[PDB]
Amino acid sequence: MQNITQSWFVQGMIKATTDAWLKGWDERNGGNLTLRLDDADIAPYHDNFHQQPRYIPLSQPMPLLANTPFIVTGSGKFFRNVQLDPAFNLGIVKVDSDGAGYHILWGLTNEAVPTSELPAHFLSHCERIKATNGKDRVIMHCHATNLIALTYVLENDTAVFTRQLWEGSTECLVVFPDGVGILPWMVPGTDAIGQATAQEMQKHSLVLWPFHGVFGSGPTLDETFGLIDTAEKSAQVLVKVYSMGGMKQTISREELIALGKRFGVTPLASALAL
Amino acid sequence: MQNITQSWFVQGMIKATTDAWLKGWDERNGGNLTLRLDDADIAPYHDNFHQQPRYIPLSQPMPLLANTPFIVTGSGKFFRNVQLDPAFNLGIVKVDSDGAGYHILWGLTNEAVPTSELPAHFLSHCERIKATNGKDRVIMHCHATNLIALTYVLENDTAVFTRQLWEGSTECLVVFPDGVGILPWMVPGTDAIGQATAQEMQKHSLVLWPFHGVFGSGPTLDETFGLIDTAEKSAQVLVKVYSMGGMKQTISREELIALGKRFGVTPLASALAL
Amino acid sequence: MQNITQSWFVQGMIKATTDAWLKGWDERNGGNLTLRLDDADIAPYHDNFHQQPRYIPLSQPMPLLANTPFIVTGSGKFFRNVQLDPAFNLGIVKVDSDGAGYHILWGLTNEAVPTSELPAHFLSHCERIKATNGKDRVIMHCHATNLIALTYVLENDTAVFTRQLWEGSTECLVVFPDGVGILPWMVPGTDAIGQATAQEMQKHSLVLWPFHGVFGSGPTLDETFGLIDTAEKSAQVLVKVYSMGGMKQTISREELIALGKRFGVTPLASALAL
Amino acid sequence: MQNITQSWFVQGMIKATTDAWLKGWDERNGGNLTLRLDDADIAPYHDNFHQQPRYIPLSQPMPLLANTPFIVTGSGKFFRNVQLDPAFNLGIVKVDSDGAGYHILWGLTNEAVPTSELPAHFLSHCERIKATNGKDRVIMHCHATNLIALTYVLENDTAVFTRQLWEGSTECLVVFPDGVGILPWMVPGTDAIGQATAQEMQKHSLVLWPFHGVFGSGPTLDETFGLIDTAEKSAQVLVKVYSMGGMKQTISREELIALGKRFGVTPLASALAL
Amino acid sequence: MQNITQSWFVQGMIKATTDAWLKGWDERNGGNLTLRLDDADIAPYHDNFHQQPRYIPLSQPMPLLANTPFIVTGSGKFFRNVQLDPAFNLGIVKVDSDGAGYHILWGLTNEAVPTSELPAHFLSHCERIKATNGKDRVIMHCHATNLIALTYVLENDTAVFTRQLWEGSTECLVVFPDGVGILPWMVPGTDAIGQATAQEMQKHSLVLWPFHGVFGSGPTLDETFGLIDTAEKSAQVLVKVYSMGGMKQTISREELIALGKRFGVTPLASALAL
Amino acid sequence: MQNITQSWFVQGMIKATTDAWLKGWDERNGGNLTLRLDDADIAPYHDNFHQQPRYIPLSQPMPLLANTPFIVTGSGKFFRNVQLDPAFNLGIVKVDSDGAGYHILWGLTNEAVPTSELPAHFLSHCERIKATNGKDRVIMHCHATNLIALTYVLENDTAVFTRQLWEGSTECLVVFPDGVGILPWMVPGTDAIGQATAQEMQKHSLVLWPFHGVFGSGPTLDETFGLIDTAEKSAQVLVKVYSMGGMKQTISREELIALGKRFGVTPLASALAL
Amino acid sequence: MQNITQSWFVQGMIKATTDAWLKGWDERNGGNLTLRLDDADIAPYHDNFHQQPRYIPLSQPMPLLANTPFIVTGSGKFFRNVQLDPAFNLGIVKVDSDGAGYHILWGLTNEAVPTSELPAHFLSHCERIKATNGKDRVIMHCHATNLIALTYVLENDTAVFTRQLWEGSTECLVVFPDGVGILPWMVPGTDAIGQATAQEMQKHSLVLWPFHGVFGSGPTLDETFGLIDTAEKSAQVLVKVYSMGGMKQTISREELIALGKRFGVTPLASALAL
Ligand SMILES: [Fe+3]
Ligand SMILES: [Fe+3]
Ligand SMILES: [Fe+3]
Ligand SMILES: [Fe+3]
Ligand SMILES: [Fe+3]
Ligand SMILES: [Fe+3]
Ligand SMILES: [Fe+3]
Ligand SMILES: [Zn+2]
Ligand SMILES: [Zn+2]
Ligand SMILES: [Zn+2]
Ligand SMILES: [Zn+2]
Ligand SMILES: [Zn+2]
Ligand SMILES: [Zn+2]
Ligand SMILES: [Zn+2]
Repeated sequence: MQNITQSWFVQGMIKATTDAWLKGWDERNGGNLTLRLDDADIAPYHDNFHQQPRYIPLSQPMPLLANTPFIVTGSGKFFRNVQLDPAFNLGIVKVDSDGAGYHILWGLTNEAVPTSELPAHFLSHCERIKATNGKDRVIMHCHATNLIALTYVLENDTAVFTRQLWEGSTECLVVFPDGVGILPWMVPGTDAIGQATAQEMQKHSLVLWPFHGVFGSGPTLDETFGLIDTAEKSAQVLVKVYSMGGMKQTISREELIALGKRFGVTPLASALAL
Repeated sequence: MQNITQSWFVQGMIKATTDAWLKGWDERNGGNLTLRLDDADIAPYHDNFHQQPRYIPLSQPMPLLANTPFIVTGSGKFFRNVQLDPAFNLGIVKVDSDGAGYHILWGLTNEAVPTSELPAHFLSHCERIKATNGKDRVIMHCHATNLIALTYVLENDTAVFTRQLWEGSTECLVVFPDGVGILPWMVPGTDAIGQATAQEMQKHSLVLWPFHGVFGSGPTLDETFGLIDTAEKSAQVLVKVYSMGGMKQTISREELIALGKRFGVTPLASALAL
Repeated sequence: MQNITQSWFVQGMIKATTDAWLKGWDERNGGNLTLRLDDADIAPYHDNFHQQPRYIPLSQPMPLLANTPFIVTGSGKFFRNVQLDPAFNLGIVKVDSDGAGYHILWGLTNEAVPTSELPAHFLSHCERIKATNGKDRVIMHCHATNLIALTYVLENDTAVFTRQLWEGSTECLVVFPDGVGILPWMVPGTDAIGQATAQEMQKHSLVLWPFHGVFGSGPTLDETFGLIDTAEKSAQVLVKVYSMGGMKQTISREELIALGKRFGVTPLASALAL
Repeated sequence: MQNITQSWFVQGMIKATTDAWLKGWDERNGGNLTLRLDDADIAPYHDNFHQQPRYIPLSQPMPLLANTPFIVTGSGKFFRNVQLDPAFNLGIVKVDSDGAGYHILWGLTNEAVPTSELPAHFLSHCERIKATNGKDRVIMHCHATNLIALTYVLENDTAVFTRQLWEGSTECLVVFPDGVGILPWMVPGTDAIGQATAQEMQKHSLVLWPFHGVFGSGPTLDETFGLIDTAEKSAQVLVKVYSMGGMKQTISREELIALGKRFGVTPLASALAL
Repeated sequence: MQNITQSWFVQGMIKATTDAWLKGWDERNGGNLTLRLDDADIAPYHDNFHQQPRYIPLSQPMPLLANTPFIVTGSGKFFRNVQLDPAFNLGIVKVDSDGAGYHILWGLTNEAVPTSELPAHFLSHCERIKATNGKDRVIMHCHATNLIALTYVLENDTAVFTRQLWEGSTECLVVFPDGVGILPWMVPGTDAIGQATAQEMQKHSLVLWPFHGVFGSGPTLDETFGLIDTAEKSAQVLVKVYSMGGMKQTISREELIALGKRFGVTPLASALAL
Repeated sequence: MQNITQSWFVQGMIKATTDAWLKGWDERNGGNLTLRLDDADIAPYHDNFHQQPRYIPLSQPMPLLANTPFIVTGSGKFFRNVQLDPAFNLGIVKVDSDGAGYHILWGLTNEAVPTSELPAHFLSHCERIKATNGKDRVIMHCHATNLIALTYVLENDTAVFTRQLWEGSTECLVVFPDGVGILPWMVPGTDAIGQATAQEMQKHSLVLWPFHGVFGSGPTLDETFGLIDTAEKSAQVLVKVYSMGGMKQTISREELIALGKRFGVTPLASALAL
Repeated sequence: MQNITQSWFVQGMIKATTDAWLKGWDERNGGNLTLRLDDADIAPYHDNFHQQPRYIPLSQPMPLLANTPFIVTGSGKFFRNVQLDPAFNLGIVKVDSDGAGYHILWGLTNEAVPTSELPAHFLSHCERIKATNGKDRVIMHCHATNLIALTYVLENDTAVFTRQLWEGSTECLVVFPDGVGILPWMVPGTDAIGQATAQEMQKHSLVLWPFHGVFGSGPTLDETFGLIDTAEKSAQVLVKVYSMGGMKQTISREELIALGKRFGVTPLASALAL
């Protein structure tokens, strides 16, 4: 059938990129988003897919992702432009039967390498699928401004950074009890940064890249966007607070402890111990 | 009749949540809003309400609210999404004849506990109704950013905080002469925080939760939103001022005194005395 | 998930009713439309359905329709109004496990008998499902104006009426080779008219009710609407032609024969023989 | 409060005039519509009404309409223009305490006689209120094209005209069982035509003015518009039928009888007897 | 200043052409409209006008139109397209100081003869200005469909044609008491047809061109459009009536007489006498 | 005529208030705007004005403003709401023949004192008219955020404040060479603050109220808004600069001198001398 | 043909100015944008261009730009207003056959000097065309806020400023490896600043004007806007960082080196050496 642009998932992709562009998080082509779909999501639209789609092999096969469809932003595409031309800026792809590569069924442009960052996403989808028994479906990278700024002034240490972020808005502890993972700065678009981020994604829905940005995960687009927005709201508040000379008072350790108990979550111990 | 979504009060709910999302005050599901309606408001739409609505008993009955209808945001709902699907994100409810519980007449989703925060709102509506001879109709919680930030650097003291806020924009004294109430940080969603906020609401239209957010009241959605926006505008200005090294000059006590006299309001004495 | 109104099938229902209102075919509450859905269509929206939906038993069970979901216009609803309030004017229903009745999962108003015409539709869906090996999914009734007018002047005879309609636009023969079924006038909303229409639906995708309107079937909303529009376009042309004193020339029998052969359809013999 | 233009009843007025303009029924300033409101409808908008409104006395007081508010089209206003400037083209009025006259609370322009046709409407509202125990609230005049045309060729006789209209679409008998009232042509805007129409309105929801137009009544705007549209749809079909040389077959008397019995209405006897 | 497209008079031009395109009256480039403006209308927009505008001399000077501005449709422009590109399809022009020619201040395209029909319009504006003491400001030509059709079957005689049109809707007599002027068919775009139409415009706001269309005048765009629409509504009704075999009854002479008296107009005697 | 809401000046009022609300400058009812119109602007709309308008006398007559019309925001109105209901939130007024008072011709609500701040505006319009030979037409008050913040940290001295603002963006000197006037804090809405601001307006298009906001003037809405936006852009940059520890380098006096010479303006000497 | 406003390049101009206005970068008339087009871009619209266009000679001819068309913002035009009236605020121009001057084919207003800044743009287009073998087509000036602020606190030295900007977001090095050029403050609109900027444009796509703004270049509007937005995003982050007391850690020299190698760019040596 027609109107694929108005499908729930193309509409959701437009919402999340547009929202992020409006937040100031995705200058130029900075940012990427992919969403894991089910065959039944795309089946009504078969009509629209190439009879002979482009195939791109993967360097490390991912059999966990076999026969799995996704919608994704193209590499080099601007979040700002997605609402204006969804088909030019998004692609629907499907991993083949042994996960040795993927076919581009719909969307995007005719270049060599329209989805350069997709191998890195796939690696992280795998870890998140194992970590959550198949609940996580989204991987989102953006350049969340205050979170970036904090990476120049806070210790680049999971425990220290998580603790400040929890302190900066009450609900953070409940939204990311497992804390934010962190990496040293690394060269973007490399195997190493892909593998290293995926390893952090084993124990974190949210990972910081210092002097660059954030990488997050969730079961739905709303939940992923809302995770990033919550930590970035904290960061925004902390930037103000530090800029005014630092905390005179804050949430105390035993207050953070009682928060986790009431909401039934177990907070990252290292961050609590501070 | 049909078009309930276009009714004055569903349209007002969409306006206030949308406005607050755009201000940056309601990340994720952070925020709640309820508005007290009259039977005549909803009577034309009876057509649309469940013949057998869900009933939720209250832990402490509220006979002052007997047979009273309200429109409300669901728990877990995102302010951002209200404009996109008013019926999914809002509910119309009605307190039964002895105020022992409430029925969900319209809207929201099918979960256990679609309106978790409504008991706390009701407690505060009661106090505001007594405090204003029935003029206040709205209770609004949001995460007003600069007000949050100030809770890490200013003394958490009604008099001190009120005085800075009055100084930060001229008209604040006239808009909230009774000052802002404050509480210690407390675990959200608990009886204690509900009761404690309601007790502050006896003498304040506006109450701060440190490291979390604000809770405000008013006769209309515009007036409530406009109360919060005014104090948050002050806070925004103060964040700048403190960040530049503090006040070199400001509104003086006897200037604040003359302001209250000209506009016919009596300002919180403790705040004036500073 | 939210945005059920923007789902492909609610959007399709709005398109088809709106289009028909604009054609002049559905004055007041004249007209009905139902579309057979699959479980996977509505599964993403489960969120929105009543935990305790209304049950309406059927007078004659239909086990062929067991566990089958549909979207439908309410009885008494105006096609014109569907675009303005989809949820008030449409309902999603699901036939129970032995086809003894149906539950209203979503939409419509709180009256006794919100879907009076649904038993008649179901009977015809059954015949169309058997007749097409499960391809037909839509049943649509509207008051197609020129087709109505022709029922006062043409012989109320399948063969005669089909032949004029084929002659009135070239492509009609290919679109409905099996011809239009016809009934004597009967009292609307009765078992008899329901059963009699369903019996015509055994051999026809399109059935005339003299002095009243048309009843049609198809695999998609577009195809059903387009079937009715094609026969009503023919009728419109014939009204003009008869009004100008009748045909001086027309499509000849052996031309209609060659048409069926080229397009690979076998035309109703009785209509060809004229 | 503000947004009176978006109130349910101003929105309904815009819908009904716009719909009628699109049907081709209201050239120039041809047509008028008034809707009886309740005090509670306009009470939220008091804010917007003149402190010293214009008063227009009535020639014959109507105490049945005492203290009753209405929304109305201005005299000389074009249906086409209502959607473009609701406030210029509509007025809200209120009949005083002994029904000796009315005040214009809102809308319309500053001329002498902005609502020339309102006395005639009021007379008919009175009869319809008595005739329906207060259910009818709308009086609508438009120049329904095919109904006008039929007044040059059919006998200007209630029984004869009603019978043709019933025959021209099946559901007409059920929608107006009491038939259409008719008057001789009379000079428009006169007491006589006002009184004479009101007298027909004692026993008819729908009244024909030969060579001019129709005058109808109903409990809601949708129901009134839908009554006129149904009879005008019949007329449209009959114009076609007569233009093709007349009925070869039609609905028979005993078929019309069975229709009234099944739907529980008693049809105008004189029309049945034909 | 900017936004000239949103000025009242460009907006009015878009409304009237668009409305006429939707009525079916202006296929292709069939139709023309010009509106006489005042200097104060265009003065705020001076900003937008060519410093060196194109000058087109007139064959017969019109000193009555000296220094007078107008907005106009270009020759060869499609009514349908005006809403899509007002500036391409409309022009603002101004007659020079002794009425020997006109300058194109704004709009239209760069061809030889962008306003071919403007001399003919000007001649008719002159007569209408003299005839109405300066009240008429619009000249509008369109191909009103039923009025065209009637020119093949009715006597091409002012009195006969006026009388049928008055009979075809009650209010026609009041809207055009002076009747419709008529001409023999003539070759379009010629001096003769221009002069002959202007001479009819001495005593008529509305003039028929047989087998072609209508030419009308009024003080405002609404009033002119509404004059044409009223006579074309009559014609539409008469086409139906004649098509059904002619009038069985109609408005009688003494009824038409009483109509003119009540509304204070003196009807064309020749038409009354029939 | 109708469509007054779409007139150039109501549209301009909506643009300027909406723009200012979006900038964050007009919380609640904070802000006021008035624009001086000409009789010819409102003359086409006479149709819409009260036959008996409300009269409000002035305490000090202003014969310079005799017979002068203005469009204005109501007191207590929210800038945010103007786009939603222009007529509720704006008023058109006209000063009587000896400038002893004004009549409200259109718009606003029915209270005592719908335009409380208009006397103060009028006083300043007078001074600006004398100061610019009748070129200035707008007076605008808003709570420009960074300009407010700077009033707590910079010396409240015309010369010092002007100099920083010139330094903070290159073009400021050219946009306001005469500098910004300043007052001590004063109680708002008083004669004294009205008179004192008007006296500053003798030599300044822009005046600061410490701890409150700004008051500016210009020949058009765009030019006034653009003056305030330019100084507030400077302030925004300075807030950043001061917050980072102050200027390391800046525009030098002799650079500011050369700027004024090149653009042909004479800069406030006191500010240059610093 | 018509619809020139909807052409790809007028639509692109509206997008880029509107986006920049929304970013807060173009107060009042601050900013300019020009885009080099090809003859084939404008050829379909020839229809719309003046038969006798205004000619403006250049002071220094530019034969490299001979016969070259451009679309441009007018001098004195507000970025904010472009979306509201593209034709008033943009112009299409074409350089004559020996590059001695240019003709204004379309758009803009009738003043002396509608494009004051175009000579300066042309000089820079020339250098960018030589520098990139004809790939660059855009020159854009705006007042990027955080970049302006940084010019008061950072050393005004290409190497130092480039290095901070690279450090402030990872991808900056890849987006502008050649670094940002800088000039001393100079008087705007002068030959000297025009020539000096063009000389920087020999080796830089991006040039800072201290205390004023930025001047950038690119092959497309998106790429140019995205270059400025990227450096301004860095600046925004640095303002925060410096405001919080400076970097505790950052991207290291050998990390910046490895970045350039991986992406295949050679970074400005002077900036690397720091
Ligand atoms: Fe970790
Ligand atoms: Fe207190
Ligand atoms: Fe058959
Ligand atoms: Fe009767
Ligand atoms: Fe004549
Ligand atoms: Fe001064
Ligand atoms: Fe350089
Ligand atoms: Zn990145
Ligand atoms: Zn909260
Ligand atoms: Zn039917
Ligand atoms: Zn009428
Ligand atoms: Zn013509
Ligand atoms: Zn103020
Ligand atoms: Zn500049």
